[PDB]
Amino acid sequence: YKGEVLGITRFGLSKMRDSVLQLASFEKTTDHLFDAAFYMKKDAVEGVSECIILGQTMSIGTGSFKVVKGTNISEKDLVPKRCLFESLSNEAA
Amino acid sequence: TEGRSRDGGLRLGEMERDCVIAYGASQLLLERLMISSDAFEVDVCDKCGLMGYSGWCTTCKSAENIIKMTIPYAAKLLFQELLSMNIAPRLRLEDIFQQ
Amino acid sequence: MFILSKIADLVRIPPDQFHRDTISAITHQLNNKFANKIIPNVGLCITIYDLLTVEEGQLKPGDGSSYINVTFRAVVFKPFLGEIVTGWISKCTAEGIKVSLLGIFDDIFIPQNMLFEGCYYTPEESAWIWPMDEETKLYFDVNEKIRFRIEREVFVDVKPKSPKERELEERAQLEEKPPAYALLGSCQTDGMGLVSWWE
Amino acid sequence: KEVVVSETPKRIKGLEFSALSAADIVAQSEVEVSTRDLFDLEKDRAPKANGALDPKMGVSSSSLECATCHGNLASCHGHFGHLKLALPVFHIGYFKATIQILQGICKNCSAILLSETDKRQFLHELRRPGVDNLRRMGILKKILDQCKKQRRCLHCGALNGVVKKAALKIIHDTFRWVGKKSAPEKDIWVGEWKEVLAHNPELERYVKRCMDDLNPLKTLNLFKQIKSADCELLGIDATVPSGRPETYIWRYLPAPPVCIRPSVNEDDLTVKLTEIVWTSSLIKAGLDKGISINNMMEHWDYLQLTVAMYINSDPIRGFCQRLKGKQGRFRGNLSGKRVDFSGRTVISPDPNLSIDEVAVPDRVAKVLTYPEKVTRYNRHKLQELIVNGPNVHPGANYLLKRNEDARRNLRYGDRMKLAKNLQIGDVVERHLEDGDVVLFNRQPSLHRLSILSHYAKIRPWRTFRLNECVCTPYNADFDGDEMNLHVPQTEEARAEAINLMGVKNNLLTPKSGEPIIAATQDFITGSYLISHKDSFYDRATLTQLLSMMS
Amino acid sequence: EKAIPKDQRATTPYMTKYERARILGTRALQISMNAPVFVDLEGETDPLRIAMKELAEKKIPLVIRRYLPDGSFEDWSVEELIV
Amino acid sequence: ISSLEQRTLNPDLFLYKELVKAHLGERAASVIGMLVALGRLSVRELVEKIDGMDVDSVKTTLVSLTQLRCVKYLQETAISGKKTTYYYYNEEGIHILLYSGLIIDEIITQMRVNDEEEHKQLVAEIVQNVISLGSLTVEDYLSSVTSDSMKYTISSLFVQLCEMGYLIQISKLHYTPIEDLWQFLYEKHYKNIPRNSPLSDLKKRSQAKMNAKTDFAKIINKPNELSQILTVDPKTSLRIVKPTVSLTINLDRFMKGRRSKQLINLAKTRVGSVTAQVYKIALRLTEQKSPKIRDPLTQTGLLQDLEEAKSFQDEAELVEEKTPGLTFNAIDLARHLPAELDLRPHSASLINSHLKILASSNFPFLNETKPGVYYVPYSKLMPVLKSSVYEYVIASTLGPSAMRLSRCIRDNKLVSEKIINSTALMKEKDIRSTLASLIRYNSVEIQEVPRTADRSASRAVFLFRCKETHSYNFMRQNLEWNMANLLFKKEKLKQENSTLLKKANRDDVKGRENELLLPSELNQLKMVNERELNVFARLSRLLSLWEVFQM
Amino acid sequence: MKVLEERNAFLSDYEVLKFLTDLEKKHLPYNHPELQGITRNVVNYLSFAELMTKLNSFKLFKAEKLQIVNQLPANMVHLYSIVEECDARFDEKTIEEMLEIISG
Ligand SMILES: [Zn+2]
Ligand SMILES: [Zn+2]
Ligand SMILES: [Zn+2]
Repeated sequence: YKGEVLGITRFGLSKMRDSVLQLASFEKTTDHLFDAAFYMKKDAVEGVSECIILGQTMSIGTGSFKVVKGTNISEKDLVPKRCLFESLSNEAA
Repeated sequence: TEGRSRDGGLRLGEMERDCVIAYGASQLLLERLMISSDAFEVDVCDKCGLMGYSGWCTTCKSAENIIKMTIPYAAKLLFQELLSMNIAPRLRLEDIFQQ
Repeated sequence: MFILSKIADLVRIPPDQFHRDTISAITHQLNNKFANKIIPNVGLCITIYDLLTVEEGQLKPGDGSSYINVTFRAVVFKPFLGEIVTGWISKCTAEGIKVSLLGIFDDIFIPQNMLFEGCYYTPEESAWIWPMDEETKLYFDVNEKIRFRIEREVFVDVKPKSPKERELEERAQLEEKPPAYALLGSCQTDGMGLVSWWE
Repeated sequence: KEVVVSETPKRIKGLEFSALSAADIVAQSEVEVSTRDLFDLEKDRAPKANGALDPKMGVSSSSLECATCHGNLASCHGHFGHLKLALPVFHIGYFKATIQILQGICKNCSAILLSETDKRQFLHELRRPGVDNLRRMGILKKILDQCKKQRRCLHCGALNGVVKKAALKIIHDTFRWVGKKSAPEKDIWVGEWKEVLAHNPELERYVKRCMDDLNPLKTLNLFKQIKSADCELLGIDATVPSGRPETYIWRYLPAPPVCIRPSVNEDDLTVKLTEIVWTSSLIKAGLDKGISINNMMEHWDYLQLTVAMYINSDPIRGFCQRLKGKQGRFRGNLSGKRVDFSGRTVISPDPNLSIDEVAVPDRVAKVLTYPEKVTRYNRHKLQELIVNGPNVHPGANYLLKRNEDARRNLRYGDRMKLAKNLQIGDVVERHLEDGDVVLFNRQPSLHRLSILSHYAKIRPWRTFRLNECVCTPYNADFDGDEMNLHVPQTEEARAEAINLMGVKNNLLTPKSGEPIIAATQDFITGSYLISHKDSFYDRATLTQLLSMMS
Repeated sequence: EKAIPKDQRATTPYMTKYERARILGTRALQISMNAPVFVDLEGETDPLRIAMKELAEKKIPLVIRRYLPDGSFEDWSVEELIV
Repeated sequence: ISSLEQRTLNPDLFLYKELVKAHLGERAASVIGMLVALGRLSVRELVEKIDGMDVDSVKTTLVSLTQLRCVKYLQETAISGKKTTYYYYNEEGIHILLYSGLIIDEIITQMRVNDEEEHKQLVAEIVQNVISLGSLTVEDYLSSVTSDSMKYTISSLFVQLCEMGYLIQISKLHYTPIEDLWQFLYEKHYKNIPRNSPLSDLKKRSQAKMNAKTDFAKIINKPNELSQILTVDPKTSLRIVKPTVSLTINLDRFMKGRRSKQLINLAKTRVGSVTAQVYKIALRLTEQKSPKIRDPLTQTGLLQDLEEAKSFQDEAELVEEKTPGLTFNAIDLARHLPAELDLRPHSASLINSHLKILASSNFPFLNETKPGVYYVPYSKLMPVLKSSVYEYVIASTLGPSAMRLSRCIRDNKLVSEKIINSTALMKEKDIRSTLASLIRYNSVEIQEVPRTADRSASRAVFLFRCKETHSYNFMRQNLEWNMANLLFKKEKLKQENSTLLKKANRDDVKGRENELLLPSELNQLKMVNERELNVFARLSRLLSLWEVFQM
Repeated sequence: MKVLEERNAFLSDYEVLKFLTDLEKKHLPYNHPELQGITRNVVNYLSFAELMTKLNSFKLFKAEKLQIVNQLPANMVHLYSIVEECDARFDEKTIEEMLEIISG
């Protein structure tokens, strides 16, 4: 899907994965994160490898959606209150 | 800890993590890896992205925009080993809730 | 004096409080957050007046307590510029006077340039004395109905010190803090000061 | 009176990576490490202040406390310090990238060695919306090999050869691209050797090897003049005040917290920090007492050697050695880690319990708990588990009150007292019961079905007893191997495990949608021997045979 | 800005099995934090098995915000979905 | 308490963000901060970098920075046809904010030779708002004045001052970058060729080049050509200014006069005391026709090869002695030599006596072609002017012994420490200390020998070069950072005493005999505005040291 | 937390006292250590449809108009204290004409 045959080796994942900590658990050496600091890359926390590194929920499976508790207002008592000084001050000015 | 002749600890490592991702079970993976292995209430700073002590940031002397988060302690141990190698992992945060 | 303020906020309803009506469940949390508490840079909130707009309650994967974005209006004690306000005198200090307001907001100060024309402090009895006339010496006594005009509100942005400095002062305290919000009252014009001068 | 305090639950949306300044290292510091004396030996070998292991940097024991946060080993987060190096040195991780910007600047006035017409062409190629990582690293190579092509500057008339390595030296030969032309640089070159070679011609044997060296005291000063309108053309983006290229030379060095390097016996990193300090002291005292240039360089190559061993050390562990291997951080502390509320036991067969159940030994069920938070609906149930206590199995080990933030241990005290005072929000840790969701894997975990979820069943032996139709996804037999039981601890993690990882839902492999939990070796034989053509049963045998299965 | 009106909800009316596990895990989490239940529980105490009762009688007061990859979101009530 | 955050700033970014945050507001500094830190920028690019001002509030500043000459834009298009203006920065629009107290007190001291009058208050007032408004015509300034006795006076001195320099009209060449003005002018002389011309490509390159070289020098001298003075006697006053032009100030005549202020200061320490005054009037006459402090043809590129720098040194040494203004004799000095010289009456023979002594010194003050015809060299003295002041800033600060090594290393030029203590006369640990406190700055490099295969420092002797430009560019910006630090502490002091200064402007507009205040703060105000004037004292003292290395 | 606008509208103190009397009836257990104390200390501290017309007909400004109906002037100099330029911006004869509005 990047236009060429990449392969699942170290150069192919670098074309696929623009992130640092996902490729960091791949590698066996350490200078992949020094040029992350040099060229000052800024990756997101979207992939499920760095979701569990940083300890926040991945967005596949049960994290794929969001659950919402619906409120039972139905615009009933969300009419605003009186504030009849503005009825006074309308006659003032 | 490690070993059997300690109290114990059974390693859940790198291959069963793969298994529960494939089930999509995301809160088990959050619980079995972080909540019940090494959970750590940490104080990040919002303008710097570094971790402060006691609700107080050090690189900007203010307790003002300090956020309190739970994190794996190995990720805390990672960041303070990166700051010693002179790279700076600055956490960029945001709110969870739409407005 | 009393105004309303459209404030947007994110409330937390614990799930044991789901049995309540969801209007009263929100306002209970808002009164936990705003009653008897200085809103930064607009003054002292008292209660929560109504509700304007609620969203649908959103949930974390952490807990089950629903988090509602709510916009409301609250009554808030923000007196405008140049307002004649009453009170009851708490103590006459050497540099000015502090006057209570029946426990609502007791951080009032009237400096030398806001007194009458020639008020001097008496350290022998802790009282301000104003030489009015041929019958000169009037009496600024304690705990009576006062009448004074405010001039300027102050917003002392209080700032928590470092935890190494917050504990050393706490350690020696066992053997004053700046008020975050206060008012500059005045008794320039006649009619001000005591109400017994003009009742 | 008091201020409205507010807090929003937040979430990490990105990591940003940069080096630190010399002002970012000091801004996070708590002490300036200045002595090599770890301990003053007269006060019972206590950690000496302003050296390493200074209690403003954290604590290694649980007896002593920190001096910044005044927390012990359990609650101190650890605090940095810093370490001012006289005569800066090259960073070993940025040493490859220190090269790549010396291959891009003038080395006389330190302007960039590019024309303007391709410069703004290049910046269009980098500021365009179609930029990726290796795309930009491809452009940054494309504008670096082009930069090594140009032989003079556009700002001064200096000519520039190539610059490369030599260990930790960086060497520019001004020549090797002059050929026979380019007189006045060579003329002052061959002119200045005649001040020396006409005095002592011993050095004439080494003239071809003497090139313009780049030590970190002038490589640093050369970096301070790059005039950061073109640092983004070196892949820096100097809008951030730590963008600047001279932040990649070790002027200041952060001393890591004592949480990062404890003392069980000094640590490998603690003994490296003092050595760095000692060398710096030799250098700073040597620059004022008067030392030769031949041993100033001997110490300053040694100080650079130590910091090079401090980060990589390639037999002590550096910082990179703590992050590498399958015992380091990335696979060994972040992807895989020993967990709590788990046990490991030999497995064993049991046809009588259902395919979705597992038989847990009642000696393991006494130690593996569940944090059952009390409600209206289990208030009477959890009171019976309090009064049974930790030593009989329908029981409980701990009690955590609504506010007391420390677990009452039910082994002590009056358990009848705590059972009447059981509130409506406080957590008991009750023993593993019948029907609790557990996890269960064999390890080696080859496929998705290798970890499944069951309901606990509490039985009197010392072994795990799954059903035999379930031993096909674990690819196990009853020959002495063991399995791992994990008890989940939260209601969301207990419900995802039983519904997604349950046995009844995982009766088919996802590989082809074929049955994987089905009749095992000896349940196919007894089944064939019944439905064999010549088995004939009467009412006495049939209804007994139907009662076996029911 | 972003919303989908419930007469043009494009996605499936069937409850995804990943949705069924978070709904039962959320609702059991609320019930363990003393929330009121809506089903006649026959003397059982466990917060999961109460939550499984409420999904059977469709008495579970949550909705599911199905996010679409552009930014939109559909809202589906749990008593509307098909299990 | 020690300013370490400012030790890590780019000292030209830290300067240029401070010369506009104090003078203009804190919004002009944010724009020109990105222009220094990111090079060339559009408008739609600035609204993505700043993040805190929208597309029109930045356009409030862009039409105001170009008023004060602080932005040198260019309105060019791509091949698709969208005209996108890439605004730049320029330094000389910022240097007029930097030299702004020196410019006024230069034109005061230069206009004391024409009229003994209060013009030193009056011509200072007209130059005070040619800088604060940047670009202006004459009649709008003539609109504010009413009395024709003074309106004719200020119009007389406008054309009188512009006669001898210091002011030219504005143009697009003032607001276009010189390297991009050159290459478009270079491409005028490339596509004018006949199509499929048989000329070789290197000669095709050189055909475009030398045609443009005199063409580039033509465009620069087009505002230097006095066509703005052409308003000749419509009723009286045989030359006045042109009204319809927008008249600005140039810096290349000011810096040229500022260079001449440095050269008389060098002469007062080497060659007499009374004959240096003769040297002062000598350079003051041959002043406006002098070449610039910096050829703008250098910064157009043109140094990819070795020969064009030699081509630049052809015309550089040409103009210092083959210019019809810049060739003078001892006859011409007495025409502008004033009274009270007292060289024991004045006569041109004794002038040539003290014009001879400005040739025999080791510094090339005044060499000669003909024995009466003297001239001052510029390509030969300016690369030894900066070498002399650099030796005494080391001598003042790092001790006088550090001056000794910095010259002993300079002539021996590959010296070693065995040769130092032969050609120096100090104790060897004192040599090895004051050399050690001198490698910390780029005053010397260290040339290693690799006696073994690798470049090991165990058994190796080190040699000591003395590079010019590495030692100067460091001293150029060590001053430039200190110049910007000093204004940072100026503005920080005025901003923390804001409620004093607000009270010092409002309550006591006139009543400052009692301040309408207490004496416990006017003394505190006295030690603010003393330090507020003492900081600009140290600024002008530092700025003379800084501008040496700019040439 | 965000305050959208600092002053939506003013409040005459009869509206605030009518609000907090309804709050005391609605909240009569619901014990707040902060709310229930301060809503008690503000109502004793603070201790209409016919007066809201005649003040508006006087063409006095709405900024200082609210303090007339908040606290009632017991003296002419207090009525002088509310309105600035009481003698210059308008005449004298209507000032005591506002005094029976205070008693009424
Ligand atoms: Zn911070
Ligand atoms: Zn600590
Ligand atoms: Zn150059």
